[PDB]
Amino acid sequence: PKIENPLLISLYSYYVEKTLSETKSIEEANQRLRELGKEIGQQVYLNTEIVEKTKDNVATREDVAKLIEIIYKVLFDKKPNDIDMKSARGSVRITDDDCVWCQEVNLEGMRGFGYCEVFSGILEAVLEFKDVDAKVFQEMSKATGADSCIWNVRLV
Amino acid sequence: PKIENPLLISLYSYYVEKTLSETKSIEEANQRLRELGKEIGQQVYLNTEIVEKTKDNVATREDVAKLIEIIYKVLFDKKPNDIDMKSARGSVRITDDDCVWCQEVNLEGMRGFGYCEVFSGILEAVLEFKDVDAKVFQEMSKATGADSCIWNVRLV
Ligand SMILES: [Zn+2]
Ligand SMILES: [Zn+2]
Repeated sequence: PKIENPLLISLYSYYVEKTLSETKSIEEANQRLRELGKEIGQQVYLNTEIVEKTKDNVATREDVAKLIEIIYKVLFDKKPNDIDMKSARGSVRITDDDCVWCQEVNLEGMRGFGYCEVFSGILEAVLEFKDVDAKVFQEMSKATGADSCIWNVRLV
Repeated sequence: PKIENPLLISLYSYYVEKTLSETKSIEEANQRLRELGKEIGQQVYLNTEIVEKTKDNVATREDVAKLIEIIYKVLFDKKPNDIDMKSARGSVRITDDDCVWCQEVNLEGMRGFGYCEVFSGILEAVLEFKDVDAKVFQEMSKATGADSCIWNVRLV
């Protein structure tokens, strides 16, 4: 049962349980984890190579895709398993088969809960630095029984 | 200024700032960080090699020192810069010149605040799993301008 980055996932699991206990609904929990991601995305953008490797003018869905690839290589030393520009019209969908956030997590009866919504917030924060108004949510999470984690980035 | 594990560092930084805003004294903030550490410590003991690589019967000061070395190897893939059972008789002092928690943090003021007290709690929790009663506190932190981070493990 090998775990990568045990400190990070233990701290995140703590935040997830705290969030679930301090909110009234699954949707409120999703939004609170997104807010957490937006708050830590500020430091993650400025304190890492992301602010140096990304360009100032992010205009198109293809530019957003490139920006996502830069985030992934800087934070996780890999590419996303898929970036899908066509299935959700007006969106960019990102797939990760080995998400760091939910390793070995198994929640039942919580299919509406985006366990890894912190990453939705981190992407919204980075796009906001580029003055790209975006809405990001998690479509699927291995934590709730899916085969991969998938986030949906809508430029809106 | 390159940072190791930027997601962990930023998430922890969020926790510290929220803790400082919610507590009524620096020592209360210190205690909240140690309590977070104890919770993290439970997860890192159950979900890493620490439990499989450490002795079951920890009886001497020398045994506690070797346990600390194993924690450091598993969590950080390094040894502490110093483990001191000399300067503080009855306690064990751990020195880390490149602490993960406070990379690039430079607080102003905050005398008495241990930015990295989360690791005091992790240590206290692991020792507790080994039936070793300890109180752990941070002597100094690079976040408040020291050149090193030092934690003091007091036995009994
Ligand atoms: Zn995930
Ligand atoms: Zn430190």
